[PDB]
Amino acid sequence: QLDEKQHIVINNGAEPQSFDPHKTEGVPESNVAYQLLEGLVTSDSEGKLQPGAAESWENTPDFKTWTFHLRKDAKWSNGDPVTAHDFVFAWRRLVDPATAAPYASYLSYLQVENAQDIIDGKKKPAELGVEAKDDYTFVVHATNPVPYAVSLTTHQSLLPLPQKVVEKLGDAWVKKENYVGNGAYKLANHIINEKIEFERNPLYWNDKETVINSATFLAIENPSTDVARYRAGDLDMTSYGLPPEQFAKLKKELLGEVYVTRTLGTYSYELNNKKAPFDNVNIRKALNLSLDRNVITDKVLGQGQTPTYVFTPTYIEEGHLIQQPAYSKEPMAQRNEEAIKLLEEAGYSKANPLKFSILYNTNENHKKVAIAAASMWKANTKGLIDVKLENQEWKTYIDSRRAGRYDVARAGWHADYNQATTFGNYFLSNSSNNTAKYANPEYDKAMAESYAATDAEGRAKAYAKAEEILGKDYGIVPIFNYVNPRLVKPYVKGYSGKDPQDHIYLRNLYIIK
Amino acid sequence: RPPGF
Repeated sequence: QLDEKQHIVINNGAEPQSFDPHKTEGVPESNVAYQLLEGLVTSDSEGKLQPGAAESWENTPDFKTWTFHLRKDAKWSNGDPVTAHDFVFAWRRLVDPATAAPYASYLSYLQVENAQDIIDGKKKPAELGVEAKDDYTFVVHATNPVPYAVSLTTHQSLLPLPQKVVEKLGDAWVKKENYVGNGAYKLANHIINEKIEFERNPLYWNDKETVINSATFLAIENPSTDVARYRAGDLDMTSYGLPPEQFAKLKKELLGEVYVTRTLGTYSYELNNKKAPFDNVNIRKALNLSLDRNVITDKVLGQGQTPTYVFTPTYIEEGHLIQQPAYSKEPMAQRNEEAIKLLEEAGYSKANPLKFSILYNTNENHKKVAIAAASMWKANTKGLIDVKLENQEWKTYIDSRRAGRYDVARAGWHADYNQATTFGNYFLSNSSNNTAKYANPEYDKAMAESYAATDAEGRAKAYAKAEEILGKDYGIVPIFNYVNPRLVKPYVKGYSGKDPQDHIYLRNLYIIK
Repeated sequence: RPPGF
């Protein structure tokens, strides 16, 4: 009882910055890229790893050499061959400073030889420690043991690009008219702020197992709008936010359609550490003391989000030694008194309060959390803090964070791979992902001496120390560990509710009748 | 990756 049509409409939640995987860093972007392109390895509905462009792979016993065997007859959507040269080209372009990739640092996380030096402009991109041993053998050379390397390769930043096309056309290769990819789908249409339309890529190596023939991604920013369209039956899966007010109702009324995936994600307010006055540790500490997490998780959202005071989710692999900081165990009244003293010491008063804006991406749930935070900060400090809200469109919000044009910004980080360092690495001084501009050489040293570590206990202790240092510096304001609530029509199959990264590959779905 | 949510 497979449906005859096999069409699906999904809310992607925003207009993506770009379809170039080297120019982007967000979930709307990766969701698109993952339909059009495929890296060495990919995943099933529960996030378990399965062959992608590589049909086979192995590692040396020291976990430093990774050899990928590519498919000898695999073709790009235009019929050009997919070779290890495309991977060499793409990974070089990622770390090349002229690309200005937001995820430039990702191959540094993988410990690829010379990756950090290329990022720092000290070596040329061609000096990166990856190679096409022949057209269908791609080898990756790491300077330290990286036993979790395969899982890293599934990330959008490590997707290959069609070298011959990109070289001919430059950055104009991403135009719908020119876009060539090696994933299960290709672009049929793109209307800015409205819809992206996908069609089968018939040259996909695994096209014979693809079931969905076509799909539409919408760009609905507000969960209530999302939910109304679902109810009208004009889309089949919502994005991963739902209205907290409607939620208990939706669960019972639309029983079996409400999915809630426990995800490897942390929601935070990021403090601009190099802008006055958030360069003052004392002020960063005040904000942390005075913000009640349980108010947001329990009363503003109440969907299963759990309160947290560290960046790494402690339930991630090798995260188990990370401790919640001591102040989180103190009464709020004790916390609030400390915050007021600190703010008074920094020269704030009811007459002259600490004034700043929360920047967030347009989204009613974010607005709700911002209003609560603003509200808690004023009341909890008896008028020493006065907060405004600045909402921006997704692309504009990303540009602002990246450019440092913010005081405090809503921030979500979802694991790029199921191991602690996907969070740990974010806060390195030199990480291209560090929009906080947090910099502590003791943090960097804690993480650096972890890559050397040979067993999981040793790595786990270093990550606990890194967290303790970020904690004492009050680098950001962690709030909660994510849950991913979505509505999914009963006739949509292949969505598990068990993928810790909550990826959606069209090629994993099918419609039943 | 930075989430939309």
